[PDB]
Amino acid sequence: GNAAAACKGSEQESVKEFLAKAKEDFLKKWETPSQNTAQLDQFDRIKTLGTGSFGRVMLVKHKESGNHYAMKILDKQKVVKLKQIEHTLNEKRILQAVNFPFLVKLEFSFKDNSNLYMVMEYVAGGEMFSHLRRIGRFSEPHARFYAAQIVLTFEYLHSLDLIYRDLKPENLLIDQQGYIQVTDFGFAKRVKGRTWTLCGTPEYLAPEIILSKGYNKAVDWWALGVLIYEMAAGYPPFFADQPIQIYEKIVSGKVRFPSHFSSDLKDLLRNLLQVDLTKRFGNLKNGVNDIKNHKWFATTDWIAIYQRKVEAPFIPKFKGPGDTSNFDDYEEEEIRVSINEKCGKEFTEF
Amino acid sequence: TTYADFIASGRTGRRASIHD
Ligand SMILES: Nc1ncnc2c1ncn2[C@@H]1O[C@H](COP(=O)(O)OP(=O)(O)NP(=O)(O)O)[C@@H](O)[C@H]1O
Ligand SMILES: *C(=O)CCCCCCCCCCCCC
Ligand SMILES: [Mg+2]
Ligand SMILES: [Mg+2]
Repeated sequence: GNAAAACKGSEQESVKEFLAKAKEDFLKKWETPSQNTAQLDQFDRIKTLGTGSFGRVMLVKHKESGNHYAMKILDKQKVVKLKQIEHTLNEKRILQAVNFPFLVKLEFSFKDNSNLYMVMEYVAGGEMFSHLRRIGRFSEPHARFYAAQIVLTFEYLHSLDLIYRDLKPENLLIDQQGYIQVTDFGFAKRVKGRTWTLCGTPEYLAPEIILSKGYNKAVDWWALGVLIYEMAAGYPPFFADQPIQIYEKIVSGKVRFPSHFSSDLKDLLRNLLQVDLTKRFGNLKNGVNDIKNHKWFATTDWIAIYQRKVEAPFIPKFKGPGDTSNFDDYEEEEIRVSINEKCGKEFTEF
Repeated sequence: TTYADFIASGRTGRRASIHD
């Protein structure tokens, strides 16, 4: 990072080496995944941090160490009913294999008769979503600090042939240093060609997903455009009461910007929210560098962000260990584990 | 205002992922 500051572009061979070694590390774990590294009775379940279609994420306390973690619980029967087996196997296989400063760490995983469990580091600062809705919008420098972390994270993930496919503020957690931790690998997939699954979150879907066209990692760059817009405006570029109305707006690709957006921000967004794939930033000959070298990012020290050396725009409140003040309350429900093994064959590799 | 239109809309809370 001194060389990148001293001579822009001079770091490119070193970044290439970093990524090559990162892929070696990833592939070892991808090829031989960790399995069965804890069990349910090792944790006290404290409070729900969020609910989803297949289960919930709970704050737990590891009994033996006293450490807090966030445990994602997935009901096997529902996963099977909704035809999400492969997605759930992808989620765990990928999350246990990655290693990057802005990706949540998976510490343990296991299954029992009823459920799958993924035990992650607890990121106590809450969802970006909560802070964004409360404050209204982020200033451009604040939005840019977060956006830079996502750019680097996608550079990392895409280099491993991974597509993320659910970027949104609800899946971005703020840590105790004010940096992002990406959670929710439910739609992450390792794919070298194109893929076809309609998945994501409506506001963030690229037109090529919507139109059942086949698509590639460029959908993550589109989603970055939506995220930057939403962070800086306070509302998404395509919103309505119902997904059908949102989809109509996305495929028009007409986007209107708040009058307070800078010229550089509007230009970056026109290039990310580009319906034409031959024109979308992140998907051109120079790849991620078209984004990293854009005028809006001129003040961004990419390597300093990676090293977490940049002062964060804010640090969330922290009352002590196990504090959930930065999260909404959810209805609690007793975890019941059946006496019969459910869906054993389907989840053998988990 | 566009902000007022968003705040009055039905999708200002946490948004669930979708799939078919
Ligand atoms: N490591 C973590 N630390 C703290 N909170 C977390 C963590 N992981 C997830 N959460 C919270 O739990 C919520 C649900 O987790 P997530 O993995 O997004 O579930 P999901 O069921 O896949 N949701 P979605 O697919 O977005 O509808 C998140 O939105 C956060 O509020
Ligand atoms: C500084 O200029 C010296 C050369 C730096 C090379 C190491 C940097 C690796 C981190 C890059 C960011 C991650 C890319 C996904
Ligand atoms: Mg989520
Ligand atoms: Mg999900």
